[PDB]
Amino acid sequence: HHDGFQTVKATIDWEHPMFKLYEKAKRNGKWNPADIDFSQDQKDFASLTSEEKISALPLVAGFSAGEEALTLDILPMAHALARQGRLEDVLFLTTFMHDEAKHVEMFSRWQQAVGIGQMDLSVFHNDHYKRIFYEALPEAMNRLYADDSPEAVIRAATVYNMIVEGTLAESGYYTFRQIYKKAGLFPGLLQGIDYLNMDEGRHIQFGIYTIQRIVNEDERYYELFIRYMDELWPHVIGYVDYLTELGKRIDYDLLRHYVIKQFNLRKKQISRT
Amino acid sequence: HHDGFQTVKATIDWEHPMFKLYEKAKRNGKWNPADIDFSQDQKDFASLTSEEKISALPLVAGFSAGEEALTLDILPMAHALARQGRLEDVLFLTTFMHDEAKHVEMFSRWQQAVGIGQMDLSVFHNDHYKRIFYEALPEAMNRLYADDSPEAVIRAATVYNMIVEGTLAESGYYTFRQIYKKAGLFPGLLQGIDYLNMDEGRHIQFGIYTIQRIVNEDERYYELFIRYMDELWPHVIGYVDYLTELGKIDYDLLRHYVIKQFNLRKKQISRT
Ligand SMILES: CCCCCCCCCCCC(=O)O
Ligand SMILES: CCCCCCCCCCCC(=O)O
Ligand SMILES: [Fe+2]
Ligand SMILES: [Fe+2]
Ligand SMILES: [Fe+2]
Ligand SMILES: [Fe+2]
Ligand SMILES: [Mn+2]
Ligand SMILES: [Mn+2]
Repeated sequence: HHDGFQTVKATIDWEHPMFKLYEKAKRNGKWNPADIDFSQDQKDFASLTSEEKISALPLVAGFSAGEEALTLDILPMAHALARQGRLEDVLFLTTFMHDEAKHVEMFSRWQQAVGIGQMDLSVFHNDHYKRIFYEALPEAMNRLYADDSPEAVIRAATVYNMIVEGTLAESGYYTFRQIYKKAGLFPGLLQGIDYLNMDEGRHIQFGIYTIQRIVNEDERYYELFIRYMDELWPHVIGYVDYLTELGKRIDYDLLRHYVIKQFNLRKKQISRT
Repeated sequence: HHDGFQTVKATIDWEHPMFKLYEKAKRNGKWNPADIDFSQDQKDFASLTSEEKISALPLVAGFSAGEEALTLDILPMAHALARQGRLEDVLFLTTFMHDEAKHVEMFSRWQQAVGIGQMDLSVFHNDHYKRIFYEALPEAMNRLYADDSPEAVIRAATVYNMIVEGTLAESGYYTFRQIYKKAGLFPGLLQGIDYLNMDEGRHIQFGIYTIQRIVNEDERYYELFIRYMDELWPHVIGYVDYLTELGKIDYDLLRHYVIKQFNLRKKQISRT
């Protein structure tokens, strides 16, 4: 039941940082996956040999499931914040959810255009990927439906925004650029990564804001954050190591360093105070 | 746990009705309430006498809370359809939810701009309004977290889309355009309501699709639908009586429009 409603008793808190992020989202989130021209990606992918074709599919496999997972699995967080009456957070999170929807859309349109929609790409999800995306992500998020304690929220934001988005996805978009922008391939996909990467800059700020406002209330949660971050690293690097051993069948060692740098960069964006 | 992912094993169902609605929402849902100029609404409202001022507030009280409730209360529908694997529905529902947020945002900006933001407008929610918006809507939606049965999804769509949106809000925005476009008042608010009314045309199609695809399985659900509508009617009309009495403009035109809207919704679902 609703006790009452903030916009009948008062107003939106116009100064709230998440309301300010919501405003920037509507401003900067107008791109439409449907408007991306994929006709050259179609040609590029066709003129690839069968061996140069496989090279692209693992990254794509991780993005398409990842974004679909991201779209489904933000709903518990939106629910938990709404129940706590953090209305500006909810407003913003509508833009987050609809961004992820566009992310899933873009990757699927790409698959359709280049002619692999009928192909099952689950075979490039190794155990470590499954542990993050099939299991640890929805488990941490669905927890919020019955346990919205600071500890559960910090863990949801850590898995979702700091590890999946902030470490894995940031690194894979960097990687996709590294490899394909230089080879001059898949411009429609690269336009779409570009849009996606701008969206995700907002998503991470919500994750930082959420972890930090929980840390601010009790510095003991800073150690929970660092700990959960470290608990997921083995699967982060286990997914990375698997992708490397596939591509090795392109400086993998400067991609591996970027994943590590991203991981440590996220850590340093939360302070104990 | 995720069993797998549709866009790794296959693709989006590009021909699904809710994906087509999703595609349309993106095309047609670009408005930003931050861009509406409310400077004249401020002046108009200040030009009103104290008695004229309070004549506007109950309808605004109904709208602001209603859009707030609607933003919060679609989330369980998103979850339950997501849990059933209806990805294209979920994609659409992201545009539905972001629309409602813009709707709440608009009315709050209007209250801020005309200088009534500090004023608690709950006083204009009577017992019938509270029955619907504080209680029945959130009960119906939250049910879906533990009971996604046909009966539960029908009852959620019936209350959310068919009564709240399709009967009460449709009639309210009709009511407001009629009174204030004729008075030449609140041009920024009226512009936001035009935008809102376009959004909401997509929303009602999702609710029609949802209720009819379930009814299509079993015509026992058509009778469930009709009953859930009639169950809510005494509160719809009780709130309409409350506002008309407050006001006391052709009140009987407006009141008959609500009944029209309610019958209209009934007739958008067919037994087969
Ligand atoms: C050695 C490869 C380095 C790149 C690692 C990033 C892999 C992550 C793929 C994207 C997963 C996702 O967020 O959807
Ligand atoms: C004077 C006749 C009243 C017409 C119905 C007005 C109902 C207004 C409340 C709408 C709230 C909402 O569903 O967002
Ligand atoms: Fe994201
Ligand atoms: Fe391993
Ligand atoms: Fe709506
Ligand atoms: Fe009554
Ligand atoms: Mn994304
Ligand atoms: Mn609305």
